Amino acid sequence: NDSTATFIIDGMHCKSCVSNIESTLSALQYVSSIVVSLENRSAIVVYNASSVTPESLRKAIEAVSPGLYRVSITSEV
Ligand SMILES: [Cu+]
Repeated sequence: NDSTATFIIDGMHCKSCVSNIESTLSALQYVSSIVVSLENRSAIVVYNASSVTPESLRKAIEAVSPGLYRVSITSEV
């Protein structure tokens, strides 16, 4: 059973950006589903996390618009 995280990407006005980001999220060597939301500001992913930093996947956002996208994470570490 997997760790489902949400990253809330307040990036641009469209937030279309999320799926551009999902392409990175859904390519990592530890993930079983990609589940983003663009009209909103959401990127959701099924993957391996807890005793390893979930903030890993945040770098997908940070690499397309560093210092810009207000991405907020559901985590506990
Ligand atoms: Cu956008």
